[PDB]
Amino acid sequence: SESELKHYYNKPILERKNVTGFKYTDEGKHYLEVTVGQQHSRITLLGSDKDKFKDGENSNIDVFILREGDSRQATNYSIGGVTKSNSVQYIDYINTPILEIKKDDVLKDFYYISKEDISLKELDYRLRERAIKQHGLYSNGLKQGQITITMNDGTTHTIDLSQKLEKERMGESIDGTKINKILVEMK
Repeated sequence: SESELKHYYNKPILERKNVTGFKYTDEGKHYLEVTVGQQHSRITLLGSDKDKFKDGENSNIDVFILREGDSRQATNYSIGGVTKSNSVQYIDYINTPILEIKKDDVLKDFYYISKEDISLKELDYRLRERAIKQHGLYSNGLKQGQITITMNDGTTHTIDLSQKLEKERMGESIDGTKINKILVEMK
């Protein structure tokens, strides 16, 4: 649905880097607790992201939190969006791949990478944020389309815009230094 999709991607984001999270298991479910400042949060680990991190304390990790439900409880319940912070300190962006936004009618620009390890959850969200804010995505019936992220080795990561990023993928991450270009087509 247009409004239910525009609603989801208009939700605020809690993004913090260089934090510490505690991983554990509860009933076959794997979680990662993260408490930054006063906001307490529990991240759900699925498919991929669950094995990437070890049980117990995990230091030097970055977090991209988005509350799934609409319930107004204090704690944040998010899925995926956990990556490893950069191995070194960069004072500038690491990579600035080309970003095309075709409402097919093309607009040139770049996507600014500040992370070695970036989760699909972040890209998916940040790209659609831009599409909605400035190109009327999920407004006036404009709901179809596809995101194509091309790497230096030629592999591509495709994300259908007619639906929310499938959960099992929110935990995946890609080498932010190898991203060649990003294409956002709406139709």
